[PDB]
Parts: sequence; structure tokens; C-alpha cells
Amino acid sequence: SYARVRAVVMTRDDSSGGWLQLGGGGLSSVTVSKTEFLVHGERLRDKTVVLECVLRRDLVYNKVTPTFHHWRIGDKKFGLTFQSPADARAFDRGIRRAIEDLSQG
Repeated sequence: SYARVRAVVMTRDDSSGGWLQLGGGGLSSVTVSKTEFLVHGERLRDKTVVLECVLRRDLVYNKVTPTFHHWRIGDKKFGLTFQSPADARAFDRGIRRAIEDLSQG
């Protein structure tokens, strides 16, 4: 994998800019992997897949804080609360590396 962290998958709520823990939270094992480049989040407690995001070259990625990043592909929005700044940095690096490999021209 390009990155693997245990993080809380996030989703937008009905406020103008706020985020909630998807499904009420708990940790998921979130992997960025490689051709398709995927962000995959599997909830630890029951192995439910709660994040399945195929990466595209044009994504928008927002490091809102050192432990909260979100990204957008088209109008689809995904985010993570990380357990540490180190994890967030590793995840961001992995996304960037995946996009480097995806991009071919």
C-alpha cells in the first residue's frame, strides 16, 4: 500500500461546512493502494466497508488541520480524522504518491 492508517471516516452533515463521524465513528483501517488507485476504509468493529474512493487526477485535497483532511472528486466529498499528525502526513504522502503514479502524460 501507499499508506495504511486507522482513522475515523468522516462525512458532511446538513450544516454549511461541518463534518460528522460517518455512522457514528469508531476506527477504520484505511488503505491507499494500487490500474486503479483506491482509498478503502474498513471499520474495525465489523469489517464493514465505509469508504471506497477511486482516486482521480483532478481531486481537491484539503489539509484543514494536521489531523483532519478531506478531499473531493467532482462533488463527492470524503474525509478522515486521524489519530496523530504523523498518520495524517503519511496518508497525505500516500495520496500524493498514488496520484503521481496514476498521472501518465
